[PDB]
Amino acid sequence: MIELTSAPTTKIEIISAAISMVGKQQTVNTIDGGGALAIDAEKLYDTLVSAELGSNRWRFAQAFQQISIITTLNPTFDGWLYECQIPADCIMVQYLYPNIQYIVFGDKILTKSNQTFTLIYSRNVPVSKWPPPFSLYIVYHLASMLGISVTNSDRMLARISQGMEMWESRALFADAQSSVTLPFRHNPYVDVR
Amino acid sequence: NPFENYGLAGFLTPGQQYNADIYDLTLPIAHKRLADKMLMNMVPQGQQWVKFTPGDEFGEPG
Repeated sequence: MIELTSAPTTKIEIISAAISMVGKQQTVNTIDGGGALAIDAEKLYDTLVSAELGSNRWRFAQAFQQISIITTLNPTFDGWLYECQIPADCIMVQYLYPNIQYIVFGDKILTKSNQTFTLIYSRNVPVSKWPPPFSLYIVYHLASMLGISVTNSDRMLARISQGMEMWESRALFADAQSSVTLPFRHNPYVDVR
Repeated sequence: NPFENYGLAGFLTPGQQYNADIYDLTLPIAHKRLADKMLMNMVPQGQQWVKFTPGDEFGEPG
């Protein structure tokens, strides 16, 4: 039988950890009555988590899906022929498969071909899918925003900052090191041959 | 390379590209020049590089 993790597995446990970091007792079952700290944590959690997963290639947050050409839409510049719909859960476009010509333009992907394309992208994932280093990084970062929004304490902000930066680097390393580094897709001095 | 395409070489698809990933030509140049050098020193064309001689049945020379 599998040993269950003791790391946070729900967004409420992430929030209550950040609230305890700035000094307030908090249980998961009384989060509704948490006052100003709970109000700000709930409001800022979604914006922070989406911003973090939407601005860096985290392996645990990656996904793929086929994209669809939208009818009656025709670009008239640079030889682009089709506008394609981005997936609904897509939070940051990373690249397309296969290696063809494309650009992200507006909220669409422009292509010159009508074959099947697959998009690799970031998405929101629940806390139970997070690596433990990432969870602690979010706790520090969320507690940093609670320090600004609620405590109004410069002293608290100074104390949280070093831990927030350290766990960001360690979370990035833990995520990155598990897999090999992929080569460049374009290598002109070799491809020309 | 006669072993390309599992020995079929150019029988099935002629005109293939084979040398695109040979960035260094040191070995191909030296290999060709050595083979050419062996040809000129073993069978120099336009010269009489071998002679027929009477065999042992004809006795001692002279």
